[PDB]
Amino acid sequence: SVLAAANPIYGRYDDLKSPGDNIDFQTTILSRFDMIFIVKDDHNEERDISIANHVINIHTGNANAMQNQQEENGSEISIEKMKRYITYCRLKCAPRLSPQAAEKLSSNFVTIRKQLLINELESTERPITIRQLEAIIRITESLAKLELSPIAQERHVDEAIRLFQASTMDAASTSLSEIRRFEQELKRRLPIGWSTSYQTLRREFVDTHRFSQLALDKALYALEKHET
Amino acid sequence: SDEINELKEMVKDEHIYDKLVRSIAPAVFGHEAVKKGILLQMLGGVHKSTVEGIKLRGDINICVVGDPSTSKSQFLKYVVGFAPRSVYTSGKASSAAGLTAAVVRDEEGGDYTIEAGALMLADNGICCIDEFDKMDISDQVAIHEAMEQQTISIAKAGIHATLNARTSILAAANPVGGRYNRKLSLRGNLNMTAPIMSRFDLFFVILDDCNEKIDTELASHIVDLHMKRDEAIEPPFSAEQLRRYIKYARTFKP
Repeated sequence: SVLAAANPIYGRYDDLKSPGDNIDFQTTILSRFDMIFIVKDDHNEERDISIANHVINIHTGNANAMQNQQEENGSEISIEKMKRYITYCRLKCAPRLSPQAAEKLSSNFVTIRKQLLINELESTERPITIRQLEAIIRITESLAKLELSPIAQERHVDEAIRLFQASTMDAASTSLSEIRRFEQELKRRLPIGWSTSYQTLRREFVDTHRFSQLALDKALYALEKHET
Repeated sequence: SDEINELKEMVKDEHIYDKLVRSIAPAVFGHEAVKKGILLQMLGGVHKSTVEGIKLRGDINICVVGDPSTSKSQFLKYVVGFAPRSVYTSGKASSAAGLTAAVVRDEEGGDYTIEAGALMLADNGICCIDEFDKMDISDQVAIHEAMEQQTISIAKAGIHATLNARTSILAAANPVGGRYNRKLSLRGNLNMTAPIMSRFDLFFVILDDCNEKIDTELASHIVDLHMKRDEAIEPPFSAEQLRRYIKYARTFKP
């Protein structure tokens, strides 16, 4: 089961951009993947002081990594044991969902389909596959296999719906046009476009301190699409 | 003994600089820039000291650029003709080494015998390459390694090695479109990578502009050529003496 961490391009503007459209020219990747989490190195003085102070503690006098150990005495799992546990649950029991949970998820997915269609009436640029539903399922069975129970429950799933909902929120989230101003070249530069193409854009944008591959294509694809 | 008198006669005069400059490349007509550009490679700096430490340069470099038919090549041929310890290649076909050593293996009987070759076999001298713009990426990097680290490091499937080449490199490089592009930055025109670019000082670009003194001189000179008389136009010093003169001028530690 693949766990992948991609690196997004150009930073925050890619959020300003359509949420998909990131990976190569194709979102299909993101379609195959069940749980997509857009994250960031967000900084909050509260949290930033938390992490910082924690590091100051880490260097010396050194003795913070003990909190885990008293978590071990009191509550928390040694992670040397967690592994054995995972093996255990993994081989022993194979979970199965309950009917009311099923119909509950039917309601879930039809509300998703209908509502988000209505959202896409405006051609809002972003998605929904039955594969996503199947994902939600696999989460329910996974967590059911946490409890170790041979049977699923409703609240159990009630967690999963919302969790995946956070994932949808991740599915949901102007341009200077400077580079996109390929018009100047296309015009008064080249009516035949020839002797230029991707090559021209380079020499013209090669020593102009300026153009990235995705940048060049984006502005190109942009203008291609834009109809300019 | 008999010649040293001539050498003295050369150093005495106040014009022999100008004589040098005008007498360099008879075949070529004018330009006056690349004359100095060519000679000042033959006579190099101290290329020594300053320790502790890393050593200064020393030597010199030039890359002639211009619209073809400008006879930029005549200079080249004149240098490979005139000065000893001078290699001439037309690379694009370098092809690779070429400008470096093979190294030759086997011999037989232990091998590690080293090919000359191209660039390095001309050492403490002037290597002349046509068309930097044709040799693409592979070798240009090697040349950079020659004009940066000053040493040529060679390890192939066998005995590791380091072979010194201390050289001046005279190149002739054609513009992107073989033309100016006056309005374009030279930086953008020559089309060779930045690090090798910044090591060549300086370029001495040749361009054609309307002129009347030089024009008159051309018409005069050409009609002269076709005219058996007078072809009596000549320079000052010949081609043989200018060598012993230079070699004398090399023994100085300015």
